[PDB]
Amino acid sequence: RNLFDRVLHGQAPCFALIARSTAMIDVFAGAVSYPSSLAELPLAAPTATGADRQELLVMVPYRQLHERGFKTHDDGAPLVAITCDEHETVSAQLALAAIPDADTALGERHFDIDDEAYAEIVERVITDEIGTGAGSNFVIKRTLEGDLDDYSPAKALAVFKRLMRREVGAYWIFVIHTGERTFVGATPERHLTLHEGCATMNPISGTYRYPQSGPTIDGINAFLGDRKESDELYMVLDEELKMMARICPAGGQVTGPHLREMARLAHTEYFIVGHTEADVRDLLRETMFAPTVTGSPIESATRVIARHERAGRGYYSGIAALIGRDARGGRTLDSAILIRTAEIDRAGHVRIGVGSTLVRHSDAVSEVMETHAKVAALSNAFDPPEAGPALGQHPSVQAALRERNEGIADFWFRPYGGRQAELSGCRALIVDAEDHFTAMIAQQLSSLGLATEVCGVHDAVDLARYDVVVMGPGPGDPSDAGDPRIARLYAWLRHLIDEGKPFMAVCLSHQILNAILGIPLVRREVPNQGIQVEIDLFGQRERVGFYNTYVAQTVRDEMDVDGVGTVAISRDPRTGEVHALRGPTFSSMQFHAESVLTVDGPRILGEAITHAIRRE
Amino acid sequence: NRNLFDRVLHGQAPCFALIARSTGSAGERAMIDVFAGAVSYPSSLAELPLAAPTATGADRQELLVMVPYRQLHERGFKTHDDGAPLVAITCDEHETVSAQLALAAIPDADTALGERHFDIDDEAYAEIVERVITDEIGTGAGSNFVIKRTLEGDLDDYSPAKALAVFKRLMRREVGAYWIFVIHTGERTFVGATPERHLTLHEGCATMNPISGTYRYPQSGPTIDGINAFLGDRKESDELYMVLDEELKMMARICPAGGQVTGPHLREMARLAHTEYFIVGHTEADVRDLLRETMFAPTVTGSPIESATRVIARHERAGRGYYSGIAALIGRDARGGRTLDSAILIRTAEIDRAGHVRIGVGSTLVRHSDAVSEVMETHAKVAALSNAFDPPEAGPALGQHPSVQAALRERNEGIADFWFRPYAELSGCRALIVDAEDHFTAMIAQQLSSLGLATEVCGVHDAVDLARYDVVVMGPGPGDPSDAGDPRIARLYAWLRHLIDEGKPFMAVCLSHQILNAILGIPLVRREVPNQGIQVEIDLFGQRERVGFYNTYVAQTVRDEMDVDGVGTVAISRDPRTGEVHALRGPTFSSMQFHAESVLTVDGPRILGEAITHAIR
Repeated sequence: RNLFDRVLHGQAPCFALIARSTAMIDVFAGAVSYPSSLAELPLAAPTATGADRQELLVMVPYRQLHERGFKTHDDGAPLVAITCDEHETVSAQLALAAIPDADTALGERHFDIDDEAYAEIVERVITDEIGTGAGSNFVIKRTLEGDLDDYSPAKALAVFKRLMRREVGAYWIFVIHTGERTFVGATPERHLTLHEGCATMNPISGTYRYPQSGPTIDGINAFLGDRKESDELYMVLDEELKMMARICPAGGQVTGPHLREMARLAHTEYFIVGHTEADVRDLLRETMFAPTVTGSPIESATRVIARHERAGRGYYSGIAALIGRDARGGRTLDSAILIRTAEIDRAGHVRIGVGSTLVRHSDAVSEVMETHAKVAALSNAFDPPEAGPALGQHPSVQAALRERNEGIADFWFRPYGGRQAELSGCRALIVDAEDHFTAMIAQQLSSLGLATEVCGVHDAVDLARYDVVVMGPGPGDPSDAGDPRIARLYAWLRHLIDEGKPFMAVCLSHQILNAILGIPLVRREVPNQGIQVEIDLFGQRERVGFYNTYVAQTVRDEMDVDGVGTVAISRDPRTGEVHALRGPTFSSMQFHAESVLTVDGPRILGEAITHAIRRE
Repeated sequence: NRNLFDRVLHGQAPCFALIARSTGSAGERAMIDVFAGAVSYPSSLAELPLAAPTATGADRQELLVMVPYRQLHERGFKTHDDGAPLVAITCDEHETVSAQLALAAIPDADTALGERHFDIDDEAYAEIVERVITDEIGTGAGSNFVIKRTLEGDLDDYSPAKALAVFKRLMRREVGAYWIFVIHTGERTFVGATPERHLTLHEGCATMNPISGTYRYPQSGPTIDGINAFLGDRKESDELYMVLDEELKMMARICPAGGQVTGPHLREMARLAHTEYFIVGHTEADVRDLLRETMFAPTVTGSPIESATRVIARHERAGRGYYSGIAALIGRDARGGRTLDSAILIRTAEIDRAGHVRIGVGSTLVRHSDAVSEVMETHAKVAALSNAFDPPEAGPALGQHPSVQAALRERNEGIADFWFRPYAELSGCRALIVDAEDHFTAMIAQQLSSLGLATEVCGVHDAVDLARYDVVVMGPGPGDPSDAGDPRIARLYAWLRHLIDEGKPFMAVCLSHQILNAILGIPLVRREVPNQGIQVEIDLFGQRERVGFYNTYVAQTVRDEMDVDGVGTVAISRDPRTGEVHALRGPTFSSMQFHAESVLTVDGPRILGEAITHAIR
């Protein structure tokens, strides 16, 4: 209404939209005010209007710690109060509906620290401080920076709209505009909460990113089983209880692991609750800065943050605080930790603090790879995540994919137009023993320049037409004369030996050749089922694909055969398994030269044919 | 207009399909194809109702066809024949809506899946799988094989409204799939998000597209290094290459000059990635012959294809219906050339008129496969659809499930109970705490107070009348206990010397306990590794206790006991391995290196109770 639509139209000089899970969103406007200290936050005398109401919104910078005597850096960053003169409530459905979208890009998006220098400072802290007894865990930050096109609050609004749609689950999602600065974020964590004397801190313990299909009751339980990461958790709770004990004299009470569910990720949470009577101003001052964004112990964390960060923190790890009164006049506080948040200028310069929480068991690269990762929430709001090539197109991913093709055949990756010896012009018969690999052998013999016809085992052919015959692969046991297909292969092979026709036999056919020449066939203890093996093929090492269940087996590297003559045997000498024969008019192979698993198959077939055909 | 989609949305299309296809060109506005026409059941692939070829000048779609697994008789291969028919839906109407607008418009529906179970259970399936791995693969029958079981369930008051609802959820969750669809016939509805295409044909050019591997992104995120590690892994080139070889075989029979492989390429999803290869070649065959001769990708049958079919018939007890079959979109380009886009029917529900759901899941088996691993994997595979029927955000809950409540409540088992709780000689009795500047003191105080002690706190350098108190507690604080140079530490020495000299009962803790050690002459050292909030089980004077340590320094001694001038026999509790001292017990006093108060200590209040009690004598 008049506030929201005067906010959006630009006639509100100073404002905030804050959206909370208590679905409505809160809109505020008033005087921007820069108090001298927390003591001087502009708070009226307590009164009861009869309605709940908000008195001011406050941004507490990390500097403010001087108030407690703790060492800091001066960012020039002041204490900021926005009186809530006006406060209206929207419905998020219609509010999102209005959106003045703009080029919400970010020029020169670079880090303060950068991965080489940041890893050094982090290492120094893990080894010189944590490892030295300075403290149990610590939060160390760098700033990502970038420059905004055209600029103005109209841009902060757009980023707020996108944050509202996707990061559904954060504690506060907001845009806050002073005159001299803007803030946009979606913070997951509350700082402190005060309702009728009762104070609440609320640290987040863990995060369960749901897998591809959906969040199961078993995936969540698996995640919750694994209790092998009890580290920071308990130092943080102790440190939180310490903080509560200074604020609530009677103590704190933890209520623990509660599950916080969101569209994509589930958090684990603890609440810590206690009774206090202290002024809000004292509550903030003494509660300056949740252990989860500083360290434990707090003072020492402060000391190490000062003795290892080159910069100030501006408002990173600080507090956005909504101070008010219930309808009965009792004091109220709702407050959120300022992380996952951009601080912007009129000048147009955006800064986002990102921290890493360091324990002794944490190593620097692993967490630096979380510097960019945790930044995904905001990063996907200065230029959304789908406009740009997928990670499948990063040159490294491309390289790794390509490396996969290194061991294997390169013929099949080549386009037709991967054609090119004395073989060019010659003609070959392939006798098909009923294996679909034959078309593949044929395509390869073709590429060497052979015109390559295929018949079946029972066909009548004129051998005189062909320069070579190839006896092919097929199913079955080569010792099984009972199968007429196998019997006919014996006949073929006896004939080709008799006539001295050059030939090449392969898998089954090669086994049958062995049996004919009198080398025994056996069956492997374990069948080969598409393995590449490096073998010694007659003096040259070759990597070839095996699919055989059966194999010829001999102790002999060579033999004279009665009718035939001298046959060279290539075999694994450890097992006697025969890989290839070379005879006077022929050559043979147990392996599939044509498999995707073979290297230089076309050449292997080439060499075999060439040898079979040499005898002229 | 959207006339058709509106018709679908309001229950006014007796036969329709929505199919959301990858094949558009990554344009930056995903489109859903919507179809309506006559359903017919041709008696064979030959007899699919296809016009004589013509060119209308626009690309155009003619038939949508569902080929059941049974259809393998057409190639002479054995199947369990359940008689699922061949379904042809003429594409009389074909419009195109935007997925963004489409999804907004589909209403949600309660699509709970009742009496949900696997037709063959986990124990029976593990047997079948073992038999296949051992008797078939191990024996030479073939390199890999796909064996299937079926998830079954019931939808109350079924109608297309519900299928649309499941389709919508699937569109939200499963972007990356090759086809996401709902196909509705009067007699059956199909809903799925299949990852794999079967075959496509564009200008004479045939493509198959097997998926090789899967990379589940680890919580939290996917990285250029995790992906590259996974790609580098290659420690099981198993079915990958048998599958390619088999795919090249298949292509050779329809593309006479052979296929060419391209890839692998990365196929990305919201939380997972697949590796995929393309295989392409030129064909001239009729689409009817292309389907018949490409009946059933190796990736859902096995290799070699025909023995896979034989093995499947042997070991699956039933038919497959449409599981591992093909949904085919047959059409013509603008010039009249033939077109085919088609998807393998896995990850898909077949719903009947009465609302009975069936979902086939397979396991790919190689020689090194493990039956049990693969049974459990089938539960994983079906989660996508299972959740598209029964979302977690729907079922009021997601963590209020008593199993989740239990696992949450397990975490608090090891740790302190006092701090999770709201607000005896030791009874009424009075204690001073000297605060060495540690925020733990408020906590120690709250614990002493709960034992009934009225507990005042002063600082070092304050002046006090000891007579007012029953015990003095010398508290924790920062610093090196060997460092006299710090005035705070010096004053703690003076306190402790005084309390020993006067014999005032006292209890010293962390820093103060270290200073007590130094006074009594036991040496202090600095640990090789500082304790930084660890719970340790120690032997505290005969009783085992679990306590929280935060110390950087520690006393260390080989002695279990010692006599000292000022007061007599001090008992030392220490780790008998290392000599690190945990506690002292003297005549006038007691002390502890650990934080009885920490959230990391088990029965803290009792432990300090026992210490105070002992100090007083």
